[PDB]
Order: sequence, then C-alpha cells, then structure tokens
Amino acid sequence: EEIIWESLSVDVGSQGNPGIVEYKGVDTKTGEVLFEREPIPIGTNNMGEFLAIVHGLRYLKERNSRKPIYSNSQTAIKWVKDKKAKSTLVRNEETALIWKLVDEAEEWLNTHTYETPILKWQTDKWGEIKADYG
DNA sequence: CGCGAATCGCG
DNA sequence: CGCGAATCGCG
Ligand SMILES: [Mg+2]
Repeated sequence: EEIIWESLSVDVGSQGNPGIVEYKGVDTKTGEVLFEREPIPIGTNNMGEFLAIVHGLRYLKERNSRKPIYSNSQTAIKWVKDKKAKSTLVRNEETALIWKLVDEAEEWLNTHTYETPILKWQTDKWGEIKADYG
C-alpha cells in the first residue's frame, strides 16, 4: 500500500488523556494547515480524532474535493464509519463542550453523504503523520 | 489514561 | 454450563 500525497491528514494535540484537546488538518504533501480547532478544555484523544476526521469531511465536502483523509486513529476511523462515537467519557458540565461537538459531528454524519475515502496512516511504514503536533 | 478486541459469575 | 458483564495491546 502506498501513500496518496494528494490528500489531507489530521491529528490531535493532547495535554493529557483525558485533557485539553485540539486538532488540525493539513495538506499531506505541503504541510499547509487547512483547518484548526482551538483547544477544548477537556476531552479524550479518541474524541478529538473523531472530530478531526468529521471536520475534514465537512471541509472537503464544502470545497467539492475528492482527496482522501488520513488518520492515525483506527478507533476514530471506526467511529466515523459506524456513524457512532463509542466514547465512555462522563457527561457533565466540565465535558459539555466536547460532547456537544461529538454529538453534532454524529448528527452531521447521520444526515449527509460523502465521497471522501478515510484511510489509515501507517506510522510504522511512513513515519509521522503530517499533522503531528510533536 | 481510552479505546477495540479478546474470563467471570449469576441465573 | 452459555451469554452477557466485567484484561491485553497499544497509542
Ligand atoms: Mg493522535
């Protein structure tokens, strides 16, 4: 399996798990940052990876782009394909924002179609995903 | 730590 | 029992 350079890659920057969550999507070839979500005060890394893929799908759909999305999160990929984020994070006032975003991203998936292939980034073969926060 | 995938205990 | 609830492998 080979890298598709004409693609978008996403990843999450965490400060703890659970902890602060941010994410971004970048051009796999050029590294150009295409979208970014500012820090969400608490979430899980998995929830962040899920939001990052869905944000990518919405971004690419708006632009009518047929580029695939790479994610290094097998869990988030499954959640998007299932249209269901199977997170165990407690729902309270502290976690209200991350859950609002996850709920909305699920709602988007259940009310839209998309052509974007969602591919697993193979870190062990290809090194770090381009959206890595380092 | 959170996930998906892969031994227990109660009815 | 045997099925549904309750450690492994990884990132
Ligand atoms: Mg990540």
